[PDB]
Amino acid sequence: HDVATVAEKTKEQVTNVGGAVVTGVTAVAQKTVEGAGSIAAATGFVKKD
Amino acid sequence: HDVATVAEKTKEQVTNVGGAVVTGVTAVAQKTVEGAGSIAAATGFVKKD
Amino acid sequence: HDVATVAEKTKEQVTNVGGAVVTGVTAVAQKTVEGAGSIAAATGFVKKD
Amino acid sequence: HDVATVAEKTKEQVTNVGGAVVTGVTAVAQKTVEGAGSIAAATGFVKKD
Amino acid sequence: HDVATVAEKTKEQVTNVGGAVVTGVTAVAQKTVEGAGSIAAATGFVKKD
Amino acid sequence: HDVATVAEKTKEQVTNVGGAVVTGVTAVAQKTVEGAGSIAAATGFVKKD
Repeated sequence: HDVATVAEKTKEQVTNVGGAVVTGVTAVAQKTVEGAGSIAAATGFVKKD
Repeated sequence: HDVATVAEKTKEQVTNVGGAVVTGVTAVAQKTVEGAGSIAAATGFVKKD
Repeated sequence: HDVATVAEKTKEQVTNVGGAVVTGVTAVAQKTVEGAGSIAAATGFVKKD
Repeated sequence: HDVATVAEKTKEQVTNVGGAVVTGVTAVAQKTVEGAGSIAAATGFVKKD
Repeated sequence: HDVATVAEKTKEQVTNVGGAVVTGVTAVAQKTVEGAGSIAAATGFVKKD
Repeated sequence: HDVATVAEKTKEQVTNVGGAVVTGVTAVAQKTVEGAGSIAAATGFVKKD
């Protein structure tokens, strides 16, 4: 509707609506993931039906 | 509806609505994850039906 | 509707609506992912029916 | 000289001599490291002159 | 000289002499490293003159 | 000299002499590394004069 990100003299700013936003550092190191229907290393992530 | 992030002379600011936002540092190191239907290392994450 | 990212003298800024945005550093290193219907290393990610 | 790792029916075993060995899980997440000549996140590590 | 790794019915075993061995999971996520002559994220690591 | 890795019914085993061996999972995600003569993300690593 009326979402807003208002400022001045900033560095970073985000306004997501209903999705996914990834803007940072990340590191994953699996070694073994078993089973079916398994999410292993998901960072920014939405999911429905 | 009327969500808002209002300031001045800032550094970081976020306004999520209904999703996922990741803006920080992260590190995961699994070694073994068993079973089915298992989420292993999820950082920003929503989930439904 | 009326989404907005308003500032001045900034460095980075994002306004997603309903999708996915990836603007950061990421590193994944799996070794073995088993099972069917498994998401292994998804960074910015939406999903429906 | 006469270093030795002797056993039976074991799982893990290591015999380092004078170096570095890393065989475990680790996770580091800095955010800001300042200064010169600084070691930030070192896991297995020797150092001389 | 007479270094040795002796066993039976094992899983993992290492015999380094004077170097570096990395056999484990690791994850590093810096964001900002300053200064000159700085080691940031070193896992298995020897160093001389 | 007389270095040795002796076992039976094993899974992994290493015998380095004087160098570097990397046999594991790793993930690094820098964002900014400053300065001169800086090692940023070194995993298996020896170094002299």
